[PDB]
Amino acid sequence: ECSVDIQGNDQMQFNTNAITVDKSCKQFTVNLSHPGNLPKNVMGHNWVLSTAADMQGVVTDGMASGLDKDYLKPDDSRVIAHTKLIGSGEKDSVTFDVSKLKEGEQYMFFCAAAAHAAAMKGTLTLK
Ligand SMILES: [Cu+2]
Repeated sequence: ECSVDIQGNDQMQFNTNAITVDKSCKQFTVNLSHPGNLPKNVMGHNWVLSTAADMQGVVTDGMASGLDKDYLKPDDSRVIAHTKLIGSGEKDSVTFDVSKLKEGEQYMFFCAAAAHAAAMKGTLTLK
């Protein structure tokens, strides 16, 4: 299996803080869903992948871009993979090539929604 299921909920939480990608997968899929009640503008989430090196920069410029851009600088080359921003009752999936991921590199996933990254983040690692 070359996928993971992850939820972002109304208490500003992902349901994992460490994802592992089997390094023999050609592609890997992240299936994000929102089990809450709150509207997208107040507790909307996305799942965003970057290097540890780029995480805060992505989060900072993302907050500048704001809700109307899904809290991501458009065409940000630092974002390896991301889902759409989703609100209550919604789900989005993103697939990327495992060849984008390098050995000897540190990757972090996080929600880019304003202020959410502090709580909503973890590591992604090939194994
Ligand atoms: Cu969020």
